[PDB]
Amino acid sequence: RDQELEARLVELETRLSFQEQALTELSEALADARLTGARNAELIRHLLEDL
Amino acid sequence: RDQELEARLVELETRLSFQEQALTELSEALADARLTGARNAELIRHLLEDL
Amino acid sequence: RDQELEARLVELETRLSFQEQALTELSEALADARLTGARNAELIRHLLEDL
Repeated sequence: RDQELEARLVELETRLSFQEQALTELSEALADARLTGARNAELIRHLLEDL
Repeated sequence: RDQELEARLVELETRLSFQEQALTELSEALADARLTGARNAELIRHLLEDL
Repeated sequence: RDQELEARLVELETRLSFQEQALTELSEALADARLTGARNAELIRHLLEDL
């Protein structure tokens, strides 16, 4: 009758699944942001020079 | 006497809670960073043009 | 014979460990990205002024 433990496992599994998905999305978005940062930095270095 | 399992559940629950909180904070900070990137890109596109 | 529960715990522990590691790496990378954003913004503010 100790199925309290299994219900909790099911809850943690579910939470963990959402976390995993969130993480993947945050990694993708950050990879893109970092590339934009890198590009911007390089554009700026140039503008600085042409002045 | 197999309460070893429940202690472990409690540990994972706790770990998961900190992860969730961390994720939320990282999402907020990234959303802000991305907007700054977007703004910067647009400012730069202009400077490039006015030169 | 209900060792099904322990195997699941072991799986969640393992998943959680990878998540934790991923999070740490994403936090580091974001901290760096944000600093680059901050720098870029300030470089740009200046260029805007010198024009």
